[PDB]
Amino acid sequence: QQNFCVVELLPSDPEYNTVASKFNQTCSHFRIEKIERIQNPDLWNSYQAKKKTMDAKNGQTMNEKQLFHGTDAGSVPHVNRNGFNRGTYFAVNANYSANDTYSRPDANGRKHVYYVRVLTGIYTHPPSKNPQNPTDLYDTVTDNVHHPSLFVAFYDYQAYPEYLITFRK
Ligand SMILES: CN1CCC(CNc2nc3sc4c(c3c(=O)[nH]2)CCCC4)CC1
Repeated sequence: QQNFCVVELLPSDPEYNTVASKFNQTCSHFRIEKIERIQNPDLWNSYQAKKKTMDAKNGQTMNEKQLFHGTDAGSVPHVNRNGFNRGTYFAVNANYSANDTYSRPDANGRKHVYYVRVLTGIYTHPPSKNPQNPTDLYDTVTDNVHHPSLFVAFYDYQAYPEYLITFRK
């Protein structure tokens, strides 16, 4: 259970182009080896379930964002099956996740950054909305509320690792 499939995208595919564009906004100086869509039905269903309840709760809020997460090659099979379970940091701009401390170059100089659907929801600088009602907390935290560059999720199934980007210098 929570099994997955890994589908490589053709650079001639609109879906590859979409992911690449966003990546190249801050990382056009890197070369992309490949992009793969991670298909994990049970992780996706858990994520959508949490999104349904979140959309019913946060009103006019656009709860979802697409953010980056750099990681070592060793971590790929874990993320693919488990998502980002047991907080976890995500970047607005790809170049931040492209730092060698997050996405280490493997033996061949290859670097790995996920492009993640994250349920950011309502967020602040896992704290509570009202200290009088400490059961209803904030969805994520960020570094800056008006000009965010990073978000941190805590609860499971709050982030779906849709695409994997393999690239090099
Ligand atoms: C063995 N480990 C290798 C490292 C990996 C860390 N993953 C990761 N951490 C961070 S902290 C941070 C960002 C970020 C990220 O993208 N990935 C981006 C925005 C700025 C702040 C965990 C497993």
